[PDB]
Amino acid sequence: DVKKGILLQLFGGTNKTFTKGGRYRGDINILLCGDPSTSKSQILQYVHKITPRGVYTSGKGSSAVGLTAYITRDVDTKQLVLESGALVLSDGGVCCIDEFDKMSDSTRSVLHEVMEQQTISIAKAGIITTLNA
Amino acid sequence: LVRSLSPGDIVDVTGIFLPAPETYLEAQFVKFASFSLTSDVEERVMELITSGDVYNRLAKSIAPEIYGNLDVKKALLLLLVGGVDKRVGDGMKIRGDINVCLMGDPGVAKSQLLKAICKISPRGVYTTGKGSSGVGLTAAVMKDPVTDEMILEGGALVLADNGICCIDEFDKMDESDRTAIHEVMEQQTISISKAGINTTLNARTSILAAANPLYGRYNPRLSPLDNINLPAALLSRFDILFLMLDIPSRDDDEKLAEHVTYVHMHNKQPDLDFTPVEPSKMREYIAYAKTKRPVMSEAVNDYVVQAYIRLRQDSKREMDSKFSFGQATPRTLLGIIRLSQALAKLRLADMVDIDDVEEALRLVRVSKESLYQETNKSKEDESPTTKIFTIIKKMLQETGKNTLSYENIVKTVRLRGFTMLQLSNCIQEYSYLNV
Amino acid sequence: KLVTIPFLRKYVQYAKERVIPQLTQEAINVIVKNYTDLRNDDNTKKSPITARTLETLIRLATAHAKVRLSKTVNKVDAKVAANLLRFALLGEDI
Repeated sequence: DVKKGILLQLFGGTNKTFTKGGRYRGDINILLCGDPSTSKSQILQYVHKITPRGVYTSGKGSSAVGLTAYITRDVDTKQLVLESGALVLSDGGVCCIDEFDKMSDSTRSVLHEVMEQQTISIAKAGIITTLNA
Repeated sequence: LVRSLSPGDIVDVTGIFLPAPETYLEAQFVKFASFSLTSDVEERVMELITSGDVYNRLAKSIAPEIYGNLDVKKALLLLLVGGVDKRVGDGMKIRGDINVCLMGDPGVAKSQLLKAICKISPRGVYTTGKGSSGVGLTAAVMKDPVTDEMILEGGALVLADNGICCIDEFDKMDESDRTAIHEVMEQQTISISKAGINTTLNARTSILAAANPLYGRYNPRLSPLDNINLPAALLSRFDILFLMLDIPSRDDDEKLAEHVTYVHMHNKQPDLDFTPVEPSKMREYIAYAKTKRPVMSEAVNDYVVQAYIRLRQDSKREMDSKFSFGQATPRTLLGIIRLSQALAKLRLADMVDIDDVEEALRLVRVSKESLYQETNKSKEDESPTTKIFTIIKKMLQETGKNTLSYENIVKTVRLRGFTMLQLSNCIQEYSYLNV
Repeated sequence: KLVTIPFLRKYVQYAKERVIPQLTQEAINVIVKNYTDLRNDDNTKKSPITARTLETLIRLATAHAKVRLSKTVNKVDAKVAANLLRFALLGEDI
């Protein structure tokens, strides 16, 4: 019953785009629960190797900055650049996150907009831009 | 020769020293798998095999300044060798390393055992808990003062690849330091996502931590999970969980005081029944056994499954008791396989026998029986009337009648080995009480 | 009669480079008997007596013999180390 749901996540429903209507998220958000040591971490390592744009992150290892877009700088021009995160580089694949219950409160609030409108709106340092994810 | 130097290798770069009007080196010619099979080294390995009892000799040669703890030193010998890394063709890499954790009161020479295994292993890095945070344990993203490029400096879990990682004070660690530990004990990788560097570094190390109780000494009135400030998720990944309790005893303290005074006097170990093995020759025997990959036998597969059922049944009945340990997780089943495969490498055998499975299961029962006392009583040699009563229970199971005419039970007693005179006295005794 | 400051520095360097004390059979039985009695006393529960106390008594006995320029550890050097350890663990002058 668990493998039957992950198989549909790789395929997923179509994206019926509308011109005068809102965008509906067609992805399948699956959450695994139960006791650990039950081949839970092995599933996240197999979907990443199949998806060409899949990533693998942890709970405490990535806060609300590593998943969004960290404001990095170029080592050639010394300018404020915008680098993509774990949720932006996976434009079209499945994101595998380990230890979902060990995340901070500032990181769980950002995923509320990604699982609804599939958009990440960041308004920091006077830069209010909406990133698609 | 370009595109052939990997960061983290130990090679002999041969070139010329030419200055630059800065001094550079023009490259001209460029681990356990780098040691060649020299005829002189192979002769020293065969000298220890023909001597007999190689498993008990190397188990007592480690830590010559620590007396006692024979079962604790046996697990440290398999940590230097380890199991096999069976790579499945589908894409699964089974971890062959062993996860051993030492616990108990801080007085069983915990700091000496961690430093003894570090000098023996060629790629061992010793570290603490509070002194090494999340930056020193994983990888530090520093800036290059020349090319101005963000490199990845190796810390404790990176420089100790294919070795043994010694971690001291596992209970005094922070919450941000256990992030990379959960990934090494599962996938042997380190997920780094800092300074725009989203790369994964391999970490095939052997974590050997040493936890300490929160209240200093151990409390038998409290649960083992509440006495140690460690969650149940970390105990499931560890294969062996020792517990060296400092029990005051007049016999153990007398033998320990004599061993300490002998070391601080002659600067050597007391004379036993065998010669101590030098650390220069011990590294040749471990590296030679790592090349041999033993295969599990088919007759020993039935004993592993039957042992997991008896181990899971005993842990389920002790869930409401005072010594409530961890649940029978599937990770504990794979730990016995890795311990049995590592025991076959020391005997230079390509097949796992039944003796390797019983020896691996004994180390797990010892670490689990450290809380119980040494008071074991067993008696089962009463009158032979109880053995005859078992034959009567077989007739009642198929039928269930308490008649006086018994003509079929007499034929079963004769086939066993008992006489007919003692059988008549047992039937009359049970017939008086109507059984 | 107190010794001067520069004369006390010369006694430390000369004793730590020419006198090597050794544990005799008489000093071993005193340290072993004193170590077992400290771990069995109920009043020594304020400080955890581990394996370091066994090595501390041997280091204090060897350092006390270097003051008298003696190559052997007698029973007098073992009584000073036993009384110094009891004052630091219990805190009472016995």
